[PDB]
Amino acid sequence: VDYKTFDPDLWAAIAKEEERQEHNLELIASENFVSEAVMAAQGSILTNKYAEGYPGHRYYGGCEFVDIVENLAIDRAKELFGAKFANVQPHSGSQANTAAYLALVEPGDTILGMDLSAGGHLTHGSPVNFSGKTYHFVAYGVDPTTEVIDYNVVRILARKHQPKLIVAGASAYGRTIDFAKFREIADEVGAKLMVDMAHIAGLVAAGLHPNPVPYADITTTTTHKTLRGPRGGMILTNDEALAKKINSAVFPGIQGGPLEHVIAGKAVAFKEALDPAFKEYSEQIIANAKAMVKVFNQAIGTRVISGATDNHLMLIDVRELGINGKEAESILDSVNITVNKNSIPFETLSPFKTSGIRIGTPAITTRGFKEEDAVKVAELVVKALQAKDDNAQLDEVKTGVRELTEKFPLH
Amino acid sequence: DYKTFDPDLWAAIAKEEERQEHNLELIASENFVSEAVMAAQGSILTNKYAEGYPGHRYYGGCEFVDIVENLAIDRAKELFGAKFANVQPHSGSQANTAAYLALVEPGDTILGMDLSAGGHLTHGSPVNFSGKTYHFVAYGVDPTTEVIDYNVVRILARKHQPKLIVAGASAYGRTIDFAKFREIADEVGAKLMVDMAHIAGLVAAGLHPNPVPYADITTTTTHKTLRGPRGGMILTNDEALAKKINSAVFPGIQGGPLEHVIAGKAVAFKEALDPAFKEYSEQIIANAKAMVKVFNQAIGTRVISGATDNHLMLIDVRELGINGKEAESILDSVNITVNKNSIPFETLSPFKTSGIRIGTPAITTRGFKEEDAVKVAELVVKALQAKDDNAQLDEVKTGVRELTEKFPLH
Repeated sequence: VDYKTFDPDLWAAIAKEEERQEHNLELIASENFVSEAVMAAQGSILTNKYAEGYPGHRYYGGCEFVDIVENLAIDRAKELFGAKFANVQPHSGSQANTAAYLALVEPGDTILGMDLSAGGHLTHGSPVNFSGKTYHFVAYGVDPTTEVIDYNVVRILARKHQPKLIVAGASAYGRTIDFAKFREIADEVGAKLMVDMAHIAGLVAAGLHPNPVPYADITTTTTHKTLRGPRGGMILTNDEALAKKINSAVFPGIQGGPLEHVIAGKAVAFKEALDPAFKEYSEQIIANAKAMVKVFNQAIGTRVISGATDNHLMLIDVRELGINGKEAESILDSVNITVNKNSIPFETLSPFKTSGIRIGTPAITTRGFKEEDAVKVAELVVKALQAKDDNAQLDEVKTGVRELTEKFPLH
Repeated sequence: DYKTFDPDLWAAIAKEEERQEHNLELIASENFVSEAVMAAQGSILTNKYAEGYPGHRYYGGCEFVDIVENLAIDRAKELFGAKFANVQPHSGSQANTAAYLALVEPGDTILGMDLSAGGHLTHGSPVNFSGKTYHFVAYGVDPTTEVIDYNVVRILARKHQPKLIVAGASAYGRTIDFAKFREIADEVGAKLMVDMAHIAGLVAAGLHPNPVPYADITTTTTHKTLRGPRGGMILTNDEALAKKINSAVFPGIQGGPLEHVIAGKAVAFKEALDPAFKEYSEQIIANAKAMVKVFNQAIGTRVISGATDNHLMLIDVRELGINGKEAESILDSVNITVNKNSIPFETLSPFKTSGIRIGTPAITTRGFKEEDAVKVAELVVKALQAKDDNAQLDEVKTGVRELTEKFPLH
């Protein structure tokens, strides 16, 4: 705080955000709370070192010890996911995907990925994103009745459109993905396979989701979200030739100097995920999400997309309640519950008129929530959303949220 | 306490802190950030997803993240006099990537500084996204004075008719006149983009011409002479370009920003708005000029262009019978860190080059003054003149311990 008196405005804001995180029920599926060690690594003196290149092949001298750190992150990532090669330098998931495309396809090549309304990410073909501006994207959706992936539809589109690359992985799909089936379809049309496991990387590490590493030519991921690491990206592969193309695509391809203090935080998070406690944490993530799905299925006005969850998240249609995703998002904020609106299958992508919201449990699971507490959260969401013009009932939800946050403190 | 779980990681960081303590860091792109900057990067702000921009976020719960990001934006605008700022780029590379997207189309012709005479990798390297996506032509420095000839820039601009002209360098020790680049850009109908990453700290202190009133878009890193955390930033006075810049960063090429790093940016900008930072930046240039004087008068060292106006210098070492790579190895063995660097009109390959690059921002942050910066230059010459004579190299290794022990860092 000696260094904080110089800048009262900044640290007052950080102090208020810390209190906000304490009194808020975080339900955004991509959020989490990292350990003291992860934060301490990001605030280390490693931010002072320029380390362009790769361990043992740096352009600058004096990298003997940052090489140890980056190699710790690389080797722990290989142990975590069973990969033969790893690149821990991407600044984010978006940069990891950017370099992965460069190692696999050419500009204008055809790529078959998941439809953006059905679960795909903006980096999987959006025209306001680099991906949709650089490559020719075709999309597979989900079944109209069950709202799960139809792998025969994937095979049909792959044959008809002859993609050079098939992308699997999603940011808003709460069901199991059969990566081995994607590898079979790619082998048939002679395509490559890339998997973006950013949202489910923690569940993959705990063995609770099929592992894409043995099937994908290249696997990309974030280090945050379910992995509970610092904010950043990572690229994995088992192909020695692709590993060099990946290494060259990241630097000098699209980035310059890496963030070694973030990479130290990645190494800390990877060792935490190697501990048996992480499997117990990831199992509680799914158990909490399934309990919330039961409440939303039973409630009047909330429709769970596909009607179930196999992982950490769920999509909810609120059109039956006479509101859209933006209004529901605004309502839950007024009772200290944070979600995000999200497109749902078969909508024509209208990022502000969508009918859906997205909910995930990794954050509250880190705070210590169990199934009965997750049930109470889902019941509080329903109560606020059904509270059509009812300040007295919105206030009761605020009391319930306060009871939960004080029962499970953060720090 | 929390270190007990992972003793191997925290032992490696302790050795790196020890290496930084007893090493003389002369790499021109390095610096040492304050305790407040590191504490901001190590804050709980890493837990918040903040896609979008303040007041227009895609998610809820951003009331105080918007305050933090607006602090960085407003302090950057105050620091540099810009009407618009984007503080989300993860690095200088990403800031440059987004700047090209808001200015030109793939395949367009761009005129920038030659990579052998100062230009950065993101200024047209064929192994980089810049050289791969656009058609880059180069301007260099005069063969006699080894500085930029603005008539030659005018000549090459009329010949190629570029859509964009790039100013700024990574290994150029003289003042860059951004007002002359604007005139040349106006004459051929081209836009102007300035990459001030190496000199942004000197620009902030008012010790180098400010490109913001002249460039269509200004890009920079927040580290190096700015002494901020590792990251990037984009500035402009054009509102229409500011919207294209915002769209190019997100959802253009990035996703969620690093708001804990952005907090460190706001911390570093306030430290730069303090009068102590101007006196710091003045000491940078004074220390650099003192070293150049030692190298000019020494046998075996030739300062490129013969002087410096900023934080760095290039040193030709061929007269010693030495490569840049050879000189880098000699100095590394006595705990002095430089990097080999190509000199204007380089004869050999980048695998060996002909010179070394030296900068003072790091030792200046440790508290070195001119008298100490003269001793480091004397120790460099003595090591490079000692032809594998370990009796001399042991003496300079003793000398660098005197300096690092005299100026403690951590």
